[PDB]
Amino acid sequence: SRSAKAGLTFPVGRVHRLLRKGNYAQRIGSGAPVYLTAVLEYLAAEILELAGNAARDNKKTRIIPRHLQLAIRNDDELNKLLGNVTIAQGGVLPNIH
Amino acid sequence: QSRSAKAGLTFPVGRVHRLLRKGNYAQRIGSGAPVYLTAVLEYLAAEILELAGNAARDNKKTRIIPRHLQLAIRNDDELNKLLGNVTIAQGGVLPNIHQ
Amino acid sequence: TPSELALYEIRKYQRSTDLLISKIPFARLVKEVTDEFTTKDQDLRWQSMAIMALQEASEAYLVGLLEHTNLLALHAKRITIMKKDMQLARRIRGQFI
Amino acid sequence: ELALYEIRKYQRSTDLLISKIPFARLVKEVTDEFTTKDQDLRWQSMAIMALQEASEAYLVGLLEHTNLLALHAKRITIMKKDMQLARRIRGQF
Amino acid sequence: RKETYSSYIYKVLKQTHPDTGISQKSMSILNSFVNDIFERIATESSKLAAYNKKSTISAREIQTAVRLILPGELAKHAVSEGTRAVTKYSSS
Amino acid sequence: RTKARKETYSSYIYKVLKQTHPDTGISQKSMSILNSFVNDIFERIATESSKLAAYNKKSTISAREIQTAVRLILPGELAKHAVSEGTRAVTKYSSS
Amino acid sequence: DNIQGITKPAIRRLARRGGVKRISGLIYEEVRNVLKTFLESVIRDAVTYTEHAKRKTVTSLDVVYALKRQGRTLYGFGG
Amino acid sequence: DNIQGITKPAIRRLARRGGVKRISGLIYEEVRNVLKTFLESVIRDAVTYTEHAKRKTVTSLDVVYALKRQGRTLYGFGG
DNA sequence: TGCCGAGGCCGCTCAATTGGTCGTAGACAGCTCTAGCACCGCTTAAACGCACGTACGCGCTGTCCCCCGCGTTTTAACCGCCAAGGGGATTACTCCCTAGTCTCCAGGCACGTGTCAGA
DNA sequence: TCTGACACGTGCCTGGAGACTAGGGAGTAATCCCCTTGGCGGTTAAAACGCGGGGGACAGCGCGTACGTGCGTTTAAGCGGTGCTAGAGCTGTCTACGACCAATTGAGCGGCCTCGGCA
Repeated sequence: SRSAKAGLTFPVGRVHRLLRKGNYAQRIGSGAPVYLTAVLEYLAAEILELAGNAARDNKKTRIIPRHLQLAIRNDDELNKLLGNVTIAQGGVLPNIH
Repeated sequence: QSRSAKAGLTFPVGRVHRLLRKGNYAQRIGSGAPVYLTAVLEYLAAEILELAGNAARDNKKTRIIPRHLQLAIRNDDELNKLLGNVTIAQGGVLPNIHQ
Repeated sequence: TPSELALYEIRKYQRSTDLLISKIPFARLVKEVTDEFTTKDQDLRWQSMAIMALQEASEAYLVGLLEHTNLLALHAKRITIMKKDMQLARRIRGQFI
Repeated sequence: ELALYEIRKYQRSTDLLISKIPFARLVKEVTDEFTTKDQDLRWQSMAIMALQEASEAYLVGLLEHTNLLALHAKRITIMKKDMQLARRIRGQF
Repeated sequence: RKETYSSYIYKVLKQTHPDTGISQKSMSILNSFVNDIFERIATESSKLAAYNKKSTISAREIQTAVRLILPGELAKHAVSEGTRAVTKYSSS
Repeated sequence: RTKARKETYSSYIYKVLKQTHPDTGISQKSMSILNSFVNDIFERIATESSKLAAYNKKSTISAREIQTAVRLILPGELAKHAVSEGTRAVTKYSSS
Repeated sequence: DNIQGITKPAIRRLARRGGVKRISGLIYEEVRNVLKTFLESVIRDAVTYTEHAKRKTVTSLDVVYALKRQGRTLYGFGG
Repeated sequence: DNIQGITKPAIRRLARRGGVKRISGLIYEEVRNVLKTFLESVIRDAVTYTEHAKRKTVTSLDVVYALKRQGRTLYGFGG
């Protein structure tokens, strides 16, 4: 496959089709789908490692939407990227002024 | 003749048609889409021009400067929230003192 | 102590992730606002999952606005939020006012 | 009160209020910390005018919100805690 | 060559009030306005065709996008201006 | 009489998880949230790459366009690590 | 009288999740007015998406597109 | 410093345009830090646009695209 | 206590791979002249600084009122179960409408020449 | 009073209009079965109601520091020239790279069971 060729897990060939049919440009370069697939897998693996720590402190085994909210609001770079987003059944951060 | 005088318009219909076909919006463009979109752009342009020219004839002026456009946008309710994130160069602010 | 009761209650509801408005009365208010955007004999239905998406986003908006209202009451050196704090907050963040 | 005479004055004019030569020396200094030593950049003359118009429209707007927060606390003097609270409720920059 | 809307804006002003003028920086501000609203409508009609899995932008799409982007009584006067123009174009 | 098939990223999000920590799980409501995250970042980078090409009068989106959009969209230290993972893939891909 | 189904003890629990200690009696009617305003702005845009598709039922995707239209993205109900 | 060329008399005129009557002495240094953080947010994005085009001069269009990128649209400079 | 929800098997099919060909978009190198950068000297608008007076911020104390807490009564939300039926969702069938392509020529832009609206 | 910017006139050329051919997207039927709406009764979680008391909001107070005004000394901004050279914008060639097509077959999905972490 084209994902094994680049050392990746996400699908390179599916991302190539979504770029060709999304009305972005007339032509798509050969390395464009490979670059964008590696950035997507890095961001997923990163948000998934922070939400696993949150669960492994409460001695929980399965990740629930509350754990995703704590990881994002507690991180400086993720909080600014996702600053206009609402997580369903997430809650708030504990805080008493 | 021109596809603008057929529709009774002044803005150019055939140029808005080309800008749609070359802007990466869809694979096909309908025949009546450029006629509808040209008519909305001329209605909106002639509404600003009327409000701004009304402000300029209060000061007994004969020419529209950027200060007159700012005064007409912030005094119209609907036109103010359409352009609520926009800065006009050399416009200024509305006179306002708080009690 | 009546002051440590409100502290006990701020701790309790900042840990939960539930929806705090009842479900049957909230769904009636959404179907009444809809009748004002439709004409005669053109009524619309709602999927049960669309009413739940609209309730998760309304309470996320109300909790975020009551927290900026609390910040404006501590600026005037009170602990009681007034109607005049909520008005100034809607004006500083220019979303609806 | 000539404090009211000058609010009326400066709310009627439209020209820039910072001096132009010092402002361009600060824009060329901030640029030197985003580039390497080797390849330095130049600025068009109308690109500095465009950046100064947007800078003062941002500061005038933020000082209006700061003034609203001083009257909520029964004062007429703006203070440093008024400008800090106005940026939390805005959530930008 | 550089294309603007300066040619037509100046014809619309002289149809109603034929003794008013306009300055060069005012005309530059009205160019930024016309193709800012063009960008907003054409970008929303593009999402409408994809959400419904169509390949075409038609007058029906242009109409639905003007209702989303323009505020209340501004949008009602524009839906009647564009409908009147398609009825007259199609009688030719 | 058959149904239409829906495409997600769930097959792959679950492999990246079982890779570092094989004993942790994930719930069906958490997997739905993570699909909206991947689809949102995809569209942000693809929409910004489409303007960069039009501002320069090109008709091609290249790996050079993807890289510039990633620097405009991601903040700070997050964008420094996303440029290293992405150039190491294009180097490894085209060495075969 | 459907705005009155948003009861007073349920507005107190929303203010607790925001960190509030005391509430004024004139707050409860003001909170109801802000929810009514916010609901009309979102439902108006979601019925426009429904009638473009020529449907007679508001779906879950219509609400998600109406909220993104106003800068409030929501994850967890479809994208 | 170059940030010191933004003088106190000039800051005081910008506050007269905003409607302020009286100013505490610690405001002058806090306004200089707000301007420097705003300039670094925009110039960072405008140098990225310049170098993708392989130019060595910042143009008037690079500043307009960087401002629109952050929800501050400017009319009247060729946008 | 079960126990509803993760989590591994499993037929079947449509979407990813591979191998060619065709024309054009992008890379590259050279050249013309605009505009950005640095200097100089004079002129004077505006920033600087330093003593003075006073209005405003701020802390302290007092009075009422209006929020909170408790306990009884009353309302209607929540749940399980039912029947009915509108309309979402898929499927064949066709014919109209748009892209693609050439021949022709007028609308719109740039270089000039004016002379009158704003200090 | 003055004159610089608005407004009016040539002079060419590129982008719009006209006529056609062709093939797939869109509009229209028809069918099936999921899921929205409405009704019923139980049972009981939770809202509604009233009373009493006491803590916090709000007004008045006096003092003292720090902001604002004026006035003269001191700095560097603004305006104008002149000279220099980097690099923006244009043009003509040429070849590598991406769209297009077709014929294969394995990845990924839907429909199942099996049963075990959270309550």
